[PDB]
Amino acid sequence: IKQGIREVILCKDQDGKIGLRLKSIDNGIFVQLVQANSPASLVGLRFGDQVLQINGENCAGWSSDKAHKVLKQAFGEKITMTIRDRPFERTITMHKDSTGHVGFIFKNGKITSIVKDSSAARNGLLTEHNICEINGQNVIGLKDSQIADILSTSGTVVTITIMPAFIFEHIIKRMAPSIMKSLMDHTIPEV
Repeated sequence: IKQGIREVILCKDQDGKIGLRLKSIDNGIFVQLVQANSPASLVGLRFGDQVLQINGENCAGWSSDKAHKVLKQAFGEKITMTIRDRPFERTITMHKDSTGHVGFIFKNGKITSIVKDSSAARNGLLTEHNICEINGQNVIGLKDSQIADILSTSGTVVTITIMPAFIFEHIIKRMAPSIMKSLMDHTIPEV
């Protein structure tokens, strides 16, 4: 999680899309969805990012409807956003044991117990937290088995980005669980 605010400059693709759904949370506006191979993914927008400004207008107190409406009426060529990086999330670094374990159990992407004497224990991994990313790859909507796969195939250092479940459940409300699987950008980012 970066250490403050950043400007991103966006360009609507040939279809007039940027690849973003936005959600109103606590009178802010947050990224609910970044579509793979969209403008929003290329400029590096992430699930859980806060949008402070759009073309230098403040998002404070906007409905999710009005943020979507504002995006629809921009002059395409150039859209500026002011982003606060994943404010509801934290990142935790862990080291696998010789058995290739970090030392937790999860269900539907939600950590449910921490294994005693593990790197997860030693690093204060919390339960009731949804897994948002692993080694910087978004894993939201993947099956549990595929998250377990990504962890199997990671090297011995594992970085997990987590979010309190209450907050996660409030952000994804009114997103189809199959759009989560289908269209949430799970790619490693491009250089």
